Amino acid sequence: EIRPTIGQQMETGDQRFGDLVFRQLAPNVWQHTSYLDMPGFGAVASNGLIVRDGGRVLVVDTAWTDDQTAQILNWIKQEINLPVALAVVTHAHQDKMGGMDALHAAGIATYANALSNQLAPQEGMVAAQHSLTFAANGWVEPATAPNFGPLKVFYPGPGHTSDNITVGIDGTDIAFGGCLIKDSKAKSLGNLGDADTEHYAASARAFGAAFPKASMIVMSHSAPDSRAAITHTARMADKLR
Ligand SMILES: OCc1ccc(-c2cccc(O)c2-c2nnn[nH]2)cc1
Ligand SMILES: [Ca+2]
Ligand SMILES: [Zn+2]
Ligand SMILES: [Zn+2]
Repeated sequence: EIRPTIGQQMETGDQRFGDLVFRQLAPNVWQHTSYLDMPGFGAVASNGLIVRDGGRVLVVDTAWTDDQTAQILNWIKQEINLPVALAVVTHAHQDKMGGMDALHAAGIATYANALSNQLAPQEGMVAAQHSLTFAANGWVEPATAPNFGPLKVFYPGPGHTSDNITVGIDGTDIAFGGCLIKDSKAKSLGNLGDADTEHYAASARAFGAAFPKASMIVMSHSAPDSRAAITHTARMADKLR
């Protein structure tokens, strides 16, 4: 088994597929996990989502690499055998956007915050092909998110990065905090190199208020948790202000 240095371990309910791990979270939602083997450190796990919406599939976040992302597409083909309509990527960092080329080669429409697309070159990423824009209260402008089905995109404010976005899964009790949210037992807020330490706490709380009835909080670097992930993240961030 892959025992990452950072990120959750493999537990019962997990399926190893190639270099990745998949975990079913709901009848129509799965978590993908991929690993970056860092020099002198070991593997760092990162999570995204796969959502079935009738006769199509929707993806949230790439894996760290193009090859790993192609493996996600192979898993979908094997296990679901439905086409991927679109992918939403949650900010311009390698764990979320490192595999854009694999999505594009597959002909999948990609979406990111306009700011993520603007930052992508400096961050060493390939931009998504479509830009999401947001209202003053953080909700996505619906005309920029056409045919998103159950994906409800929310920009909570600057936190882990200035561009980080979040996604609620309508028709479920799941919401995805990406890298903004850390689990309820987290020791740190992770890599703060690109973070907005002033606004982080309010952004974390804004994500909780946007999806007030989501009981299963999915995040990039821990297993799914309760709403205490939101509260605990915000309390850690209160110390940065
Ligand atoms: O404390 C656990 C932990 C520590 C570091 C990361 C991380 C690693 C590389 C790039 C990164 O952007 C990150 C990162 N993502 N979210 N927060 N830090 C992730 C999780
Ligand atoms: Ca690439
Ligand atoms: Zn990041
Ligand atoms: Zn991350």
